[PDB]
Amino acid sequence: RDAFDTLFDHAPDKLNVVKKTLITFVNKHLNKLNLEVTELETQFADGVYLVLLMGLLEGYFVPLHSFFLTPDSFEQKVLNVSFAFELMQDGGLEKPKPRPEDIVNCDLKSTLRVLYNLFTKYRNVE
Amino acid sequence: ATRELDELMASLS
Repeated sequence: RDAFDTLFDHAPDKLNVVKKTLITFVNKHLNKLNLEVTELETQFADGVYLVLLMGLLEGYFVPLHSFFLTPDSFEQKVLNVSFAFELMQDGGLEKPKPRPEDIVNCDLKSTLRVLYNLFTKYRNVE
Repeated sequence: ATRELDELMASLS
């Protein structure tokens, strides 16, 4: 039980503050590739934006053969998320708490945790 | 925006 469990159980009227702030953050970087997020609930589930964001935050071009740009199955989406998690750990982050499947399943708490830990680590990336 | 998220997360911890 972390602060995200406390947030959803005890202060759920503050979720909008978290959402907005993480949206601004992801868009600051994703906008460099002409990409945009309006909705954290759905738009990270296929793993594509999460992979590209790692390239953006650690400062490398992610080769397209290393993932699924247009995932057509649940398993291909899982593999994208697993690959972004791998790149997070390559950057020094500890193993994400959620399963890759939780992200594909649009679990919002899981999506918030992943994005917040990027937010905290990469706060200073211009 | 940014500070408010940090403050919130800290107070929930």
